[PDB]
Amino acid sequence: PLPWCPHLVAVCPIPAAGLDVTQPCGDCGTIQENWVCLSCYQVYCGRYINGHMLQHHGNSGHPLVLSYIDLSAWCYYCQAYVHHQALLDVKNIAHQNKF
Ligand SMILES: Cn1c(CCC(=O)O)nc2ccccc2c1=O
Ligand SMILES: [Zn+2]
Ligand SMILES: [Zn+2]
Ligand SMILES: [Zn+2]
Repeated sequence: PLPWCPHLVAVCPIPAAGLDVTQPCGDCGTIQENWVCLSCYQVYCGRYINGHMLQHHGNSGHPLVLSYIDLSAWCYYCQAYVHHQALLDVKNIAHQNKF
């Protein structure tokens, strides 16, 4: 992945409620291929399901999303995966919840 991107500034603090990696898509309710938005922590499905996270990006402009499949972070603007220390806390919380 990229070691940095200009949208890391939009990554917001993790809710003290934590993350639920089994949370369904906020629109369609699918349990498959969900992502969590690292700005507002809404959960929506991936491109290969119903594309609700891509829709959320288009309607919010929020840049960076974390996969509940493999804990990768995608930036929609840079069209790349990104990893940086600003993402370690959220990845690690997600990992602890998942495994
Ligand atoms: C990994 N990835 C993703 C991940 C997030 C998603 O599934 O909503 N979204 C894309 C959207 C348009 C074009 C490409 C991608 C892409 O390669
Ligand atoms: Zn959906
Ligand atoms: Zn968002
Ligand atoms: Zn970016």
